[PDB]
Amino acid sequence: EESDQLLIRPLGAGQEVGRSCIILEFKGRKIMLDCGIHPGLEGMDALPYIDLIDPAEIDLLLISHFHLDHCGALPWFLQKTSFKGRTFMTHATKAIYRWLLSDYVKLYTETDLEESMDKIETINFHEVKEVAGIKFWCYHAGHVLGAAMFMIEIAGVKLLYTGDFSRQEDRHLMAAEIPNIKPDILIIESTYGTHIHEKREEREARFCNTVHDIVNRGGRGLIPVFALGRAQELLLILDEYWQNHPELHDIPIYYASSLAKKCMAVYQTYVNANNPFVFKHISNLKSMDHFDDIGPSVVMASPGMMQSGLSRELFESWCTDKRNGVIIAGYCVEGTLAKHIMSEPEEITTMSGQKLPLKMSVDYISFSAHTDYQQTSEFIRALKPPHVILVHGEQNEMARLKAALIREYEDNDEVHIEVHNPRNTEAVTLNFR
Ligand SMILES: [Zn+2]
Ligand SMILES: [Zn+2]
Ligand SMILES: [Zn+2]
Ligand SMILES: [Zn+2]
Repeated sequence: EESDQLLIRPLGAGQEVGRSCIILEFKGRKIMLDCGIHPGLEGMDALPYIDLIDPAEIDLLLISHFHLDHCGALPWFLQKTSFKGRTFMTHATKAIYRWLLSDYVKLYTETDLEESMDKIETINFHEVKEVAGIKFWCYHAGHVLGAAMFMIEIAGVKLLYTGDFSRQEDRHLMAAEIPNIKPDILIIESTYGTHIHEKREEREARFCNTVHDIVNRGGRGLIPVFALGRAQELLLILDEYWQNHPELHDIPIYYASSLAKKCMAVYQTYVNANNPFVFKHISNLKSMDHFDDIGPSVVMASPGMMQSGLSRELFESWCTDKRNGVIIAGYCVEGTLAKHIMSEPEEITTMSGQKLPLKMSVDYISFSAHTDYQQTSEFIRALKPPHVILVHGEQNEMARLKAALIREYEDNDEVHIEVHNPRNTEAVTLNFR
């Protein structure tokens, strides 16, 4: 009566948000889940601790979605490394992939990015694929277009990895599915910890009212967002709000990003995963040089964290006027300017090194689309995994989620469950007969 030991260990996103990269080890098989970069770090430190292993022993690599913290390091791993296994991702994911990293570059060069394309295989949702002795398939994760939750089976043992997911339907995205096939192990995100913020209807109303308030008092409203993802949802909301308020029809809304033309084009190519994306009050803006910053307006510009680029340029030219305002709609990662601002600093530092007073208003209305405790608990209750591994949340939020889940099952339902809280590099060991 033998027993096989399964090993799970994060090289990134272990007790943190950023650079997701988790290694699975079972019966001679080695799997890597995601391969992104930490938005709050730079250089080689923004990468996961891949040095703890050698890329030549990794049979399979699965990427959940196109966000940089999940695939930002892929080109590097596929070119400048000794990796020779197979890599898979959703069709939409790969599509939106080539157009996201490029905008990010302007680690790896646009050449390294192209040399990657051919090393990445695609997979449809609900379709079994097999590599080495590994069977895998994916379910819709909600969150962003093409996002997936990968189920993996090896020797009868099943593990579901959620990547980032949302159980609440968007204005254009479907809610994550709850698989009927029960996993032995669940690796799940913990971004929001146990925090349960306003409902969608409330968040949208507050978002519109804040934007309205800013332009009404004569200010410019800045909304940092990466080219594709949540930005598309915000645009639908704004265009619709403007349509219902003609007094705003003379106030321009701009969608600014490099190649924003293909961003919408390629994005609509996958309507499968009236055309609302035919905006009547929004226009594309290529860069600061094509912008006549004349009067009040609203500008949605990347990068989402204002670490640099246009959103940062705009913020720097607008932060000293009380009439202006910025709305942060995404999860703020440590080390990020967007995160810092929300501290109410008296002044900020220009990329040049200048010091400017922060007078423009700063509002945080989250549209990052991650599950919350209620969704996560319901998710876990339906799947009933004996083992749960948390992997994409700040230390304290993750700790709170873990204690809440343990309390819910051990104390309340008086049922046995095991929740793991691995730090980067820390391994989790499980034995299957
Ligand atoms: Zn994400
Ligand atoms: Zn993420
Ligand atoms: Zn009105
Ligand atoms: Zn127990």
